[PDB]
Amino acid sequence: LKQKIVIKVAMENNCRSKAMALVASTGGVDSVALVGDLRDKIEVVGYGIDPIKLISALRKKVGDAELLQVEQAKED
Amino acid sequence: LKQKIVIKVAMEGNNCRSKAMALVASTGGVDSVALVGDLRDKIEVVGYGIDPIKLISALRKKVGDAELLQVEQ
Amino acid sequence: AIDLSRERDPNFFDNADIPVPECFWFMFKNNVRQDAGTCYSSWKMDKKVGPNWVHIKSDDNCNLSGDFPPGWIVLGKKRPGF
Repeated sequence: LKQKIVIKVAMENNCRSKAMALVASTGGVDSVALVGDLRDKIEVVGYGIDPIKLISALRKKVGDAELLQVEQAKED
Repeated sequence: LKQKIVIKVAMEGNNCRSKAMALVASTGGVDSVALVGDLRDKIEVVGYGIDPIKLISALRKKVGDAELLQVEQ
Repeated sequence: AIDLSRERDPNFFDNADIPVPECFWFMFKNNVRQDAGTCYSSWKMDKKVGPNWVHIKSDDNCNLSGDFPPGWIVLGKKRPGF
């Protein structure tokens, strides 16, 4: 079933549009959302997302990225 | 200025789904993008100063057809 | 110094097709708020708490326990409606 993950990415040109675009485009993604006190984190929910392949992809195209959270969906 | 926009898109495979979520998610002032519906064939976008006209226009150019189901504020 | 009754709610997005997480969490270093988000009650998440990954457990009233690095804590709260 579904994993919830939170990613801090550096977003200062349009690294905000790039990070969301890249994350949104990844296999198995159900939702991407700007979260955290400063809207500097991306929370991703889905199935079969490799967090490390995703951190790596972001670092390559956008700039710095850091996995900060993994939570399984509680289904009951 | 807080919007919810639900678009039905023709996404006939893994790639078209990816390309459409790429394009909605890249739009200025998007806070969140979610695949919605029992069949995951609708894109919910929430945010601020999103132009639904251009969003629809662009999708229509790139991935397949696109219909505006919902705009509420 | 830490009083959750005075902490503004976190920014969140509740995915439509998984259950709504019952708890708000709030991360402090030396009683300064660093971030906040949501997590399930009667559950567990893995969280980067400053330098270290922490396994954090939640009970049925959103009390969080975990091995926080010196100076740091993550504290829980029932969201409105749970």
